[PDB]
Amino acid sequence: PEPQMVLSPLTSAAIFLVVTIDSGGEDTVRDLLSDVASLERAVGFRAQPDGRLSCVTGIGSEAWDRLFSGARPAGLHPFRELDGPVHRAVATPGDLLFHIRASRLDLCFALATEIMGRLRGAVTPQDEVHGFKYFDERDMLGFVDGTENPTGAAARRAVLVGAEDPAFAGGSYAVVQKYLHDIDAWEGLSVEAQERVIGRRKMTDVELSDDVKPADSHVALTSVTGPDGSDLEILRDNMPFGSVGREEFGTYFIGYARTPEVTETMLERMFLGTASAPHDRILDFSTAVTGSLFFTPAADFLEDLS
Amino acid sequence: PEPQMVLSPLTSAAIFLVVTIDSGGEDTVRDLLSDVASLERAVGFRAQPDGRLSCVTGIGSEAWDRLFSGARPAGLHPFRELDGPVHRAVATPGDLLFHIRASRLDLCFALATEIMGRLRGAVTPQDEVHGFKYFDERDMLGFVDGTENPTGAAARRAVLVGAEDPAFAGGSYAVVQKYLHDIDAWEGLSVEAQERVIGRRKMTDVELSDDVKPADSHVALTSVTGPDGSDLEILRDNMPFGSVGREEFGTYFIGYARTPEVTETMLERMFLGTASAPHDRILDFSTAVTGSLFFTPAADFLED
Amino acid sequence: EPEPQMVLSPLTSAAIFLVVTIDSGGEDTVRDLLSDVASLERAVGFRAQPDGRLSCVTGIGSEAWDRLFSGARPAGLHPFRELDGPVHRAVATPGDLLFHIRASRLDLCFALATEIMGRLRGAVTPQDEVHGFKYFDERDMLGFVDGTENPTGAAARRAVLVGAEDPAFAGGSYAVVQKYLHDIDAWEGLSVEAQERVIGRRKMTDVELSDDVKPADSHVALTSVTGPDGSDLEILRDNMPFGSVGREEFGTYFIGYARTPEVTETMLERMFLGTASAPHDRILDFSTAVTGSLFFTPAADFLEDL
Amino acid sequence: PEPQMVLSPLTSAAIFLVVTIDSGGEDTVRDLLSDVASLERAVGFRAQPDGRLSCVTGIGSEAWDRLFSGARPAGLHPFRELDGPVHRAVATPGDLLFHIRASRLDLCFALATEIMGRLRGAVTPQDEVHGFKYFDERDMLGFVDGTENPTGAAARRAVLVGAEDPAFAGGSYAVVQKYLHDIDAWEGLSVEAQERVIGRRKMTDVELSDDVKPADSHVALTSVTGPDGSDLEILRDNMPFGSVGREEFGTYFIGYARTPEVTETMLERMFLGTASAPHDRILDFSTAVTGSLFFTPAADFLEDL
Amino acid sequence: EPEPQMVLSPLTSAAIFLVVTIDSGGEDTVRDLLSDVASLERAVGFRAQPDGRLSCVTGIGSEAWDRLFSGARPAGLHPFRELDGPVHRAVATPGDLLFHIRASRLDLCFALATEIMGRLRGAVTPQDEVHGFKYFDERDMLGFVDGTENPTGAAARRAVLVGAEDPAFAGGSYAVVQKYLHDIDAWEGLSVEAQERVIGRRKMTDVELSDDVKPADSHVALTSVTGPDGSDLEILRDNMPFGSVGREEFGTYFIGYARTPEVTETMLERMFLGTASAPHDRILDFSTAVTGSLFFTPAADFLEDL
Amino acid sequence: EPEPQMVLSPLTSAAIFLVVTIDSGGEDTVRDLLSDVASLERAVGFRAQPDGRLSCVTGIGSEAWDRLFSGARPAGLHPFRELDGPVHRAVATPGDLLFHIRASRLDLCFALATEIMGRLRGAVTPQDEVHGFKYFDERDMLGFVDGTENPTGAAARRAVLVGAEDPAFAGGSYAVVQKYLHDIDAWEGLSVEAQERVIGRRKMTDVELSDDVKPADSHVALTSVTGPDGSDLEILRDNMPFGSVGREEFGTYFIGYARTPEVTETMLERMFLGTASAPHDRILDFSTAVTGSLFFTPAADFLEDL
Ligand code: HEM
Ligand code: HEM
Ligand code: HEM
Ligand code: HEM
Ligand code: HEM
Repeated sequence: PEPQMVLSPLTSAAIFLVVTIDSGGEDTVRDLLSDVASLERAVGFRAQPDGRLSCVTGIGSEAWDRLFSGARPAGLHPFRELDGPVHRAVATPGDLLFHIRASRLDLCFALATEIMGRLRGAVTPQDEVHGFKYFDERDMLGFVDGTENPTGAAARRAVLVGAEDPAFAGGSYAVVQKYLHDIDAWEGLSVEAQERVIGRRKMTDVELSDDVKPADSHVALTSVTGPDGSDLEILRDNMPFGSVGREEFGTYFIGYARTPEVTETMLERMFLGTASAPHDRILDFSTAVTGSLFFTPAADFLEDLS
Repeated sequence: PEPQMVLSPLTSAAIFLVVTIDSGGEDTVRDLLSDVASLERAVGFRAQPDGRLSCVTGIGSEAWDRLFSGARPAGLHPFRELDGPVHRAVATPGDLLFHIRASRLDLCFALATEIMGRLRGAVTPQDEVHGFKYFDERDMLGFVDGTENPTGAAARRAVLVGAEDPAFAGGSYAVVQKYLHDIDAWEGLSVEAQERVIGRRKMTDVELSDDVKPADSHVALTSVTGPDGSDLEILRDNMPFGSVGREEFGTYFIGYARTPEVTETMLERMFLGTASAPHDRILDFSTAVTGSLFFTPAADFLED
Repeated sequence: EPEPQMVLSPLTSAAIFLVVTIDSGGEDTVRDLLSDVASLERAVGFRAQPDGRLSCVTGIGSEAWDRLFSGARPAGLHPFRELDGPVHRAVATPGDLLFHIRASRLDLCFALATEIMGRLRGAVTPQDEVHGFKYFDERDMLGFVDGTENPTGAAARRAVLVGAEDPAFAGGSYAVVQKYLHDIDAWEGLSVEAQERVIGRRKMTDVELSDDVKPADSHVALTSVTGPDGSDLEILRDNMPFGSVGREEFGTYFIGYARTPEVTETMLERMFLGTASAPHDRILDFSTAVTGSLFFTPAADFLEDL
Repeated sequence: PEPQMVLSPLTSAAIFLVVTIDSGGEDTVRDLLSDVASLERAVGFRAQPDGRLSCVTGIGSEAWDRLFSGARPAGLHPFRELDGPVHRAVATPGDLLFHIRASRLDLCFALATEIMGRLRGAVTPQDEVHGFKYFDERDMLGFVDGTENPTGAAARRAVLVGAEDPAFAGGSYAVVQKYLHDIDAWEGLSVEAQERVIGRRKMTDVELSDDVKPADSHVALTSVTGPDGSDLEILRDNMPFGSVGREEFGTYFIGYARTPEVTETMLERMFLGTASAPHDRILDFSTAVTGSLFFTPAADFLEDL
Repeated sequence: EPEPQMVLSPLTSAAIFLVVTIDSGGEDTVRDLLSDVASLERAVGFRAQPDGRLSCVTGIGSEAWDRLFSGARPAGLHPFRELDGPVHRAVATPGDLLFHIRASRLDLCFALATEIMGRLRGAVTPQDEVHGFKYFDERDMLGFVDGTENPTGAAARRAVLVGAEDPAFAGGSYAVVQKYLHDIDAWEGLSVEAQERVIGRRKMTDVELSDDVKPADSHVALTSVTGPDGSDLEILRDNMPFGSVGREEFGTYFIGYARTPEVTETMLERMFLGTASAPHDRILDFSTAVTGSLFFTPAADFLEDL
Repeated sequence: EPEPQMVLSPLTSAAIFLVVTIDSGGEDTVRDLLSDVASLERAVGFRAQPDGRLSCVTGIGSEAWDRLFSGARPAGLHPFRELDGPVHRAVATPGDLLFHIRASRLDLCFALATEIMGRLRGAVTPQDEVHGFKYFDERDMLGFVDGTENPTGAAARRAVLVGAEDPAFAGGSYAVVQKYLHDIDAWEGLSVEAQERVIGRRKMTDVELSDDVKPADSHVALTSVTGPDGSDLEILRDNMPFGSVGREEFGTYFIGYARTPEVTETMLERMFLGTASAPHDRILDFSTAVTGSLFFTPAADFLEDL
């Protein structure tokens, strides 16, 4: 099975586009999905080797049933609202996800324009975020973001559907959440207190010792061992965004995994808490305003459609 | 006189910030003015030499009178609305301009964050535009944009206030206009019809010969000669922007000159027309939704 | 595992194409050089790594093969088949060895070509030498992006490498070369839209024309071929511009690789002889073929073991 | 099994650290080995993609028995001294090797600093070398260095333990030796004479033909064929080092192989010679002052401590 | 107030040299092209800035100047003087117009030479067209570093630009071109040390030989010249390798700018005719000149003011 | 207009600092070396351009100057003056010559230092050799951004280069060197906020502390000097980390250039001896000076003609 470009080289810009499919618009979308690889080539081929343009296309649970009449990926379902004592993870509408990445924003934008040109009249926009990484892989909170993502054989193992669902091998599951930060409150904490929130040193990105690492740190709560005691892993490509005039400072979260169960367990521990921790401390400075789940099929699945 | 970095190396990203100054906000504004070059260094230095971060700071006519006593720059006035027979150039409020450029959007955003943090509670934002150039210096209409800009000595002569206004030497004048395009209409033309609207070939960027160039093409209307037969020139750094979901496809125009009279003459020919040309044909596919005029002082003016 | 030559190279901005004939008695000298050409590639290119991307693909013609080797031949190896169309003609021209030398810069290409030719002096006569250069946005001298629909990854390997259908030669490939010259004055008299009707794709944005407007005699229409089982028959091209401004010579050096020459040959038949819906490829109304040769590129270990 | 970054992309800088483990030092060392991959990601993640920072950790024969219980790598023994008729390959103490590579020296230095801060009080330094390659892949003797290193599947076959030692599949063996050069004597040869020493042309890095190449040239002696005629290969990442004030000009040698017997056979041919060569002529300009052998486990083995 | 042409360019890895003669009646088409050549430079190169580094230096020969312009001539403009020495000669070959086109990539050079010759069709006849490439470590075809002792900065401007001695043509320069072909076979028969004695520098490290052991007939010794006041006389060279492996053509294109041709001419006289202590420059026993022409390269506003 | 040495350099990531004393009888050998150092700079550097960015700046001490030359002396040239403060002391150590060698790669620095030391063998005694490396984001050993407030452009020229006030030495500068050893254990024990109060800038963002909170004993406050008129007195710094992890040596090599040494000396006095508001520079509680010397770096042409 040939996968879509989930395991991409590092990129400094992205566009995330989420849409809903209007009544009667299904045949226009099917035609579009069968052409999306060919559009990615047309826009990116002339800009190699430095443009590094890729699009990952994802389909939600309700959209799947409208578009395809056969079998359904095993793990695919609507994003599941989490209502904890203090923090909530909302569910917002999303039928299609276009996760466009490149080494610059104009390549991302050219691709988006062609895609949405083909879809006009058949879809309704729900969200559009222009992302940009900091020059040292930092997010809006000032911390390095990405360090413990898996790489190589490890990332493929964690991210790509295999034997457990063989008609959908080479697919993945993506969860997306747009988070807005309370930057005034964050910058009133001392460096050392911010380090207890995250679980790693700020300037040098060293993990705090097991003896100092609080139970309600982000790193403690997103660390999960499986039945066999091996680490459970996902691949993130979080992107800063915002608008200085409106005081909007953001992290767009996106996590890929071979089954949503892994990403859903991490979210459960963040929002609902554990025996030792009420919730992830990062949520006292971060509000979720979207939540959607998408299956990203293998590339040949998309090509062989009508 | 040390100028601001009006004369910048080429940049692929930019943020344009326009704000109005709240009543009582005058002292906080003046304090940031005196620090803005120090902030520029602080953000930019550790990302050198590839970041190419600069900030150009401009001040409007009405704001100048509220900030400073003594002399006014001789050409500082509010943007003059143009009401043409078909097309119109609107004037819109603005007291300060921040023109921030770099090789990456994140550097721009960092600097804009620090400036705005210092101004909180003293200003009201009017416009914020994040621009990106396409990888071949093309604009939203598909044409190369920037080709005829002056360079070196010619650029300094065209852009920097000199001996005619000695107190303000090394300053310049900036005119901004945000345009929105009718991309549907534009893409309905043949390439050869588009060429005749701009005045140059699409793929090769060669100027159309004078026997073929229409009187109402953009290059024809914006070509202006002065008394001595010299070309009157400006320096532009137009930037694409937009949003695919709202069908917003724009060009942010910014033009620097040594006196606003040059830019204003070009604008009159475009919007009002001449004897041979009803108006700039680029306007049949471009609507202006802002318009403002600023003076960008010499750097040591700000330091003091 | 028979190691293939570098048929599947990363993107390169420079090439030398060298075609020679082997003189009476030159066989021995040629055999010794063939066994050394992988060492020479390492010697010249190592000290420019990692940016250099220096590779050499060596090719052997049908007549030469019989002169250098005894026993079994590749199943598909014959001389290039002249095509005599009602209007257009594909010529066959002499060539026993092909050196296809690529790199991120022309000096690496030239220095390898000097080592090779040094060793063969007295054994071989030059028939063609072409120094190619890519435009900065992957365009050809006709103004179009060139290479977009080439296969990549596993798809590329399947299309270009000999497998179980001829196991003794597994890991080889077949290369066809033609040098074309372009009548640029006649081309530049067409409107952009008329040019796009000849190729099959939009000029600036390299988007494929819709199946409703694509003419049957366009380039892209005639070089799209499906097999009996409905699979796409694909080749890998690395077309390079070349020329001389003084002599008004503006050219494309065509090179295509495939696992069997039947695929390339079917597409040349379509272009020069036409189908029921199309007299010939309209790209030939502005392009003249002046050379044409067919070569087998053996697996690397075949060459080493000499 | 996931190997360490033996098979690195080319790097222009490196730091070679060799230490011994003091009395009582075992626990501190085991704790650090469990964290080293995490430290390498910590230092290097924010400098990607240009940093190319990696760290290969090696453990010596005596140390292995102090640190771990149970099975031992089959090839793992202390470095074997060779006392030739003219030249000697010495053996010197070393328990742990850190091979730090990157595009720039500061990244190498930052990692070293975090590794050694954790080890302070547990270990004694034996050798610290800051290496820098010349901009055209040349060594201190002025020759391109690295040309015939295997690449790809060829390198994985030559370097990585597999089925012959299944408990330790994915590791490798490393020999290091520090050489000091006599540059004044080297530069007194003509280019042509130097070419005869090495076995390759100096400017063009083309190998001399088998008819010209002398029997005692470096390339001739370090070309070995197995039982089947097949070439025996090692991966090398030799690095220049020195100090202009003390007149120190060096090559730090480092060779990786699936079994030490390949590298040990090459050292025998160089220091003791053959029927047609007395010794490797490179050794008349090059003196070994350290020698140590180490096994570099698969990355998963370290993680699991 | 003088704006020079880009004689003092940054280092560039590609060049095209085009020398043409002006046909009878073509004077007016040439004048109109000279007035547009800066515009053409911008058209081609602007969209590849800042990495492209495209420039064109236009020069005009002595006989052509009197056909094209009326009034004053630059003081040192005369035809190249043939040098007939006892062994080696410097030929004088025809040439009305030079276009020295430089860039970081050959395609930018080609595009610009295409536009120029497109407007000159029917008015000029081509005499020479060379496509130069850099070796990665600034070497020439002889394997020595080429450019080391060129002036830079303030020294360069003083060495190259016409000033108050000829004030109507201030900002101009004088260019001398010679195409050389090398006898590579003979050169490579020398020992490295003997090659060093021909040039006067070490090969590998490019350190100048000390004044006691540097031969008097070494390249460096005969091109080192001191004035009446004892100060060095300098020129600015941008020599470029070129060649064709098939035809055994290994070359250096010599191009040297100076504020007055007397400086370049004294160098050539020393090389070809010799001194009391040197018969001729040893480099000439391995290098044959096949073209020789002299041009005046006006200030930039001189061309556009037409 | 004299030509300065390369005091105003583009940013470099590596450096070698070499400080030697001249042995009795060694004078002539040193003078010969001085007349060639620029030539050696070009020999080593030209083939690596333009990324190599190799430069060397040569300085001469007070006592060495009168041993080497007859006639005039630069007005501000004198031995480094010892500062014996109540707590901290700035030592004077011997040094006759300084080579400040910079490039993008340490190997280029080492190659140039090899040639220079090769020429001086037997006539000089080395006193200090340091190999420096800057961190990827322009930080120093203390983990702060180091260089921010250096003057650029014309202001740099005016600050650093001797002009009309000492006309025979115009285009010269003065260099003060101090090798510092840090107590990194003590440093890393401070919170980030307390380290910010030592330096007087934010650690992550490098924004200067506002004047109401900036301590009077911060490094930035003590090294901020206005002159008679109320103009800011500036120097040009190029400080370089160095060390050895095995011997626990973590250092900053200070070098500072200025047109007259009184500016550097005033800053040093405030650091070590304090003011009415501040006992000493707090950076010295974590920093110990183990070398100290002053040099004149004459104009390049002075060196040439000698
Ligand atoms: C406000 C939103 C978020 C921010 C700013 C954020 C930031 C970060 C940071 C700075 C780290 C440390 C360095 C590293 O990437 O390894 C990290 C680690 C991590 N984050 Fe997030 N995060 C966010 C949301 C989430 C969410 C919603 C999930 C899961 C559904 C998640 C999963 C993880 C995981 C798994 C790790 C790696 C921990 C480890 O194994 O060491 N994050 N996050
Ligand atoms: C409305 C959106 C605009 C777009 C998309 C646009 C685009 C262009 C393009 C594509 C060129 C040709 C290449 C070049 O020399 O840059 C050009 C030239 C020019 N534009 Fe615009 N332009 C716009 C607005 C303006 C306005 C408002 C003014 C003046 C006030 C201006 C003044 C000029 C000038 C002076 C030139 C140079 C003409 C010459 O002498 O060759 N443009 N512009
Ligand atoms: C004394 C310092 C050493 C220096 C300066 C040095 C230098 C070189 C040079 C220039 C080459 C030629 C190019 C190449 O890398 O292929 C080379 C090749 C080689 N060296 Fe060394 N070498 C040293 C020590 C060693 C040692 C100790 C060994 C082995 C124990 C060794 C094994 C090899 C191997 C196998 C090759 C490749 C030979 C081939 O197949 O052609 N070297 N060395
Ligand atoms: C076959 C043609 C040529 C080749 C391959 C060649 C090559 C070289 C080389 C390798 C150098 C030493 C490094 C450096 O560039 O400084 C050199 C220097 C020089 N060449 Fe040539 N050259 C040629 C023709 C010429 C001609 C025709 C002239 C003058 C008309 C010339 C003038 C110089 C000058 C002035 C130097 C600088 C000498 C000094 O002051 O150190 N060269 N050339
Ligand atoms: C241990 C030695 C040193 C270290 C680690 C160090 C580090 C720093 C840092 C981080 C800065 C702030 C950013 C900057 O503008 O570059 C700074 C500024 C400065 N340092 Fe140092 N420095 C050291 C010694 C010195 C010494 C010895 C002097 C003078 C004799 C000096 C003079 C300055 C000056 C003038 C500034 C700029 C102050 C301003 O105007 O903003 N420093 N240094």
